[PDB]
Amino acid sequence: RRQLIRQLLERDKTPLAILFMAAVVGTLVGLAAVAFDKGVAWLQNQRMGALVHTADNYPLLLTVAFLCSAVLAMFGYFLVRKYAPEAGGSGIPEIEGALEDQRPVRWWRVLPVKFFGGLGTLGGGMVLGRAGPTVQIGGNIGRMVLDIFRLKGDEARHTLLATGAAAGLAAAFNAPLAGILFIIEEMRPQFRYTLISIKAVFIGVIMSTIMYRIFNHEVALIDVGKLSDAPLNTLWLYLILGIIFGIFGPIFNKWVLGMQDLLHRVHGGNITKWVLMGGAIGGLCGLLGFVAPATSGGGFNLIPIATAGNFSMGMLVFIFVARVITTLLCFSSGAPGGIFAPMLALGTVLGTAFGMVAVELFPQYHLEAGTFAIAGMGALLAASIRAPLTGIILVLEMTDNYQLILPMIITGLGATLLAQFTGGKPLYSAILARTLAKQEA
Amino acid sequence: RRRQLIRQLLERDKTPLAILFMAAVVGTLVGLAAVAFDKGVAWLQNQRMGALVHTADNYPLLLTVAFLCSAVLAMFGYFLVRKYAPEAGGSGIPEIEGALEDQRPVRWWRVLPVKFFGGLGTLGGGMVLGRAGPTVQIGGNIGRMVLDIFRLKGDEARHTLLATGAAAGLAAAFNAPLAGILFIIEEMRPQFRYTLISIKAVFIGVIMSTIMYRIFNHEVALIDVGKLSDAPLNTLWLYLILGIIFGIFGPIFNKWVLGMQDLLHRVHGGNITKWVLMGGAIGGLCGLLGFVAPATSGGGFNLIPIATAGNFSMGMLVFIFVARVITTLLCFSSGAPGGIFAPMLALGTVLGTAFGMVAVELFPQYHLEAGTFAIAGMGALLAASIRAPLTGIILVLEMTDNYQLILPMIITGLGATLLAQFTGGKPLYSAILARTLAKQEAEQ
Repeated sequence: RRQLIRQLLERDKTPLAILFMAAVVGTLVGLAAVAFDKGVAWLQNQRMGALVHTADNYPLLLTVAFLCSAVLAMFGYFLVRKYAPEAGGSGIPEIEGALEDQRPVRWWRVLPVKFFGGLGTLGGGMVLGRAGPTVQIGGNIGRMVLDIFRLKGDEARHTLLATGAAAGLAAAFNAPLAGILFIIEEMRPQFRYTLISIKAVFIGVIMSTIMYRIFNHEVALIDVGKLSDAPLNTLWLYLILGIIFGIFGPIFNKWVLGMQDLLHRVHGGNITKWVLMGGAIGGLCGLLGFVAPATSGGGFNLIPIATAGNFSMGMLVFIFVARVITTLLCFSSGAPGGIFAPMLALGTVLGTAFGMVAVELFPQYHLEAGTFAIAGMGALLAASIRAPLTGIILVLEMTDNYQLILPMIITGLGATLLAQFTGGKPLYSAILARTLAKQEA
Repeated sequence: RRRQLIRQLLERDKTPLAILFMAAVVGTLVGLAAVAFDKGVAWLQNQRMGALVHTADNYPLLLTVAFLCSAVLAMFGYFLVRKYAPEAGGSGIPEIEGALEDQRPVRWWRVLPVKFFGGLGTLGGGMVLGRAGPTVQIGGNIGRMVLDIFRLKGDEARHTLLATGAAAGLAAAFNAPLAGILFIIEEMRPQFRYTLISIKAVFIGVIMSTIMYRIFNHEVALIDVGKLSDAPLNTLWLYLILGIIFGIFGPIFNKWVLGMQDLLHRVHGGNITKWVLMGGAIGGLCGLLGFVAPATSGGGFNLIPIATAGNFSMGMLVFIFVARVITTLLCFSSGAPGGIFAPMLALGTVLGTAFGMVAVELFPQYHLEAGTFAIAGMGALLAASIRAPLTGIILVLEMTDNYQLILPMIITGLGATLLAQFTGGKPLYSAILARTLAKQEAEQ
């Protein structure tokens, strides 16, 4: 007891050196994030101009569309397989491992690998997000200054590694709160105590977000507008949607896991078969990005369009199925790039679908399908990743429809609850487990 | 420990179904309890206002029933605590924070009626105290109650249901679900070791509690500030400065609330009669001040939209601040059942607006709106004194709904916490639990 009375009076006294270093980590992760974003944009831009250069010969234009992405994909898979294999896929499981001191942070390798590697896969127009990449990059950034300035202690190692990962998500979504929440709900060691200074994570998230604001102000990633409210007697519809995501989550979770295996056979581990396959998948996305751009790319483009209800039911069913396919294909191939953001697009689409059915069945509720999209936007994040609080706060930060907080929380729970009751597991912890097991086998 | 991890990771987030169900029950009860408490405080505040109309001619007689009506209700509040549940005085958050460390008991059979009816007098009498603390402690005891009744066993169920109760309590007191859940994971839970508090279950309780509050209190917001203006990047440095100002004031305010507890303890020495009488004096003063200068008494929620809108003068802002600091310390450091959480929102809003006003005149090139500095500083005392910025920031965001000010709010909040640390300040809630834990061994 007297230990506590001594501990309480000493509470929240983070070492000033940690606080200062947190500020520099966040700043670097910020600029890094901004540069990554501007980079991906530029390559997506040139590819678009290349199709204009040949905007008459359809079979030819269908080729440079394929090749330009196929090449950039290959350059991505290659940079990973050759210099940093831990820089493939998401990057979040790896950093989550780092916090458990069960994986290494080879920043001298992963930073240029993840940055330029993702720069090719993303810039090529594959179904992957900036989320994971920037989170991993940020963690390595944090590890970098730790080494350079030679800060010692478990606290400094865990903290700077955390403020880096947090500041990374924040700069990739312009979502400060969501970044901080990710670390304390998901990223940090889930089964034991740790010395991660929250105050320091904050200092990093600010500076990172600030940097992002210096370069990307005036425009939002997702503008949905201010939608209608949700009557109390309409809330049960949100629980049902949550239950639908709740059973689909685990199923989607097996698919991403299983497809990693099936795609691993195609190359067996060989750097050449793999990279070549990467160009096949990546090249497919560049082609799909011209013949049906809704089935390829980040997916952020069709969120506002879905929410406004500008899609038909068929197009929604199409976009969903098509994106499930191209998401598994891209992420379970080992390419540098996350699944986080493309699940936002997947959730938004499924929600709008549910909302549309809801509108016709209940004209007495005066429904707007867009409200079920916003509820379901972070529902796949809740059912598959199993971090609902972060997903809910994230969507709130991006869509700014706070008057829908109750639907968003209820759908989010109905996902997480049924995800558990159907044997699903946190994807990020299921991957780190898969990786930690192949390590001791 | 690699192999335990692969085992643990695959077993992650599988909260026992019994705990998940009971979380829903706890939340619902905490909701109804909160709603009842709110409706009760309103009714008594209402009757007192009607009594002043009954004698709205004789000012000296008017100034008396204004005193007595609050003095009586205060005494009835101080009395219910001292006689039946001494741990139900003051905030209530330090005590529940103690419960999660298993260092304090949860005597729900006593505190529930004591805190409910006791605070119902102090708040309903119009003292400068909040629903926050009371509902949080009440909620925690509600949680412990169903734990005992249904005889759930295990550290996990104890800590969890005790936590979903405290969370659903803050949520129903502010109509702030996110802020309630965040409070548990940023502040409430044991800060120095591991614990088995299912977040998913805290959520289930927070939902149900907030839903219950929504059944009875829809259509109206506690704080309507409207959609203010945005904040340019070149204006951000002003928010860090405001944060630093709160940063040095927090710890100072922290000493005052602590020290005033001591100074007021001498006036009664521990005696139930001197204390209750002194409670009537303080409580009666608030009922009087509630008629002659209602801005210096009461919960304070009323003058937040007024301050933000810029409808006060700099003099009135200076008056309201000093006066409310005085009546806040007087009410909370007296041991009355009622928190300091909400009155610190009012104090923060006023100080922010004050800063905003000076900021507007000094910089017309920024095209400033003083209300943006109020919203920034609204959860800043919460950040500098309580040292839970993330909760305060999200809380204010939930109440004021001005998300386009998230950066100023975060930055001011940090400057508070950073300078609160660097000036030797301590978390108020932890500094009270320590004072209580120490006295519990001092008399041994």
